[PDB]
Amino acid sequence: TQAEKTATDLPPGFSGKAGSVNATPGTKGLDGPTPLADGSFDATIFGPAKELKSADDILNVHRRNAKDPFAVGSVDAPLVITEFSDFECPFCARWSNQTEPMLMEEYVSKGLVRIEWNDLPVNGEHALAAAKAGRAAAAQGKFDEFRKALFEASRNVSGHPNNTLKDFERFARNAGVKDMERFSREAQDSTYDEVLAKAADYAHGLGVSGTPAFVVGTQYISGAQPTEEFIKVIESELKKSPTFSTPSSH
Repeated sequence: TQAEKTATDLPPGFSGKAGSVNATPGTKGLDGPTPLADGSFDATIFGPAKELKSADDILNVHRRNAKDPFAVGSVDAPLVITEFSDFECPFCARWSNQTEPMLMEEYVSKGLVRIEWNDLPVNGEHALAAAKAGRAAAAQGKFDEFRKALFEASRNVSGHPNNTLKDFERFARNAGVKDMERFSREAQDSTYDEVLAKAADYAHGLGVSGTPAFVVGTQYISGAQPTEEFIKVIESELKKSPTFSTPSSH
């Protein structure tokens, strides 16, 4: 027949990008995290939106907190990816270097997906120090840039980079962190000790057993799986839940 047909539903295995093409992008929180009173950002943010008591509560892991400097993408994006990660972990590096850029260009920059970082140090003293440096960067609104710079420096490393203070200071400089006195102080002192302990306890309480780990909407993914697998799950979740509406009672 001499017509172009409107797309109709297909089995999910062959649905391609039907999910994202029919989803409604978020329009709020496009200018990054909301600042604190003094202009800096709340780098003590961690944890879920609300306690999880059963599998029914899986969406509670997604904060959708507009003040969150550990998040990228619209606060009302129809899909959130919650990530648990370690800055010394080569699988975390691989996901950051090889999967996340595609997700950023295809989904996050289009308002469809929000990605929220959660600390889960599994690799000991260098991982803890890196997480502290990450929070120091987030306090100055440069977490994503710090994350990207650190992991790019690990793009050819199959083991742990064993980054130390001068490495973190370099990543911070490259990320455009403006107050290096504050960064170097907070990256080393007790400022974030408590929140990092609590963040680890939270992740362990979920039973997250290794890094990276993801909650993609309602779906759990363990490890740096192929990029194509992340895309399939993203599309499936967007097909299922194309829109998000912030509750009026919040």
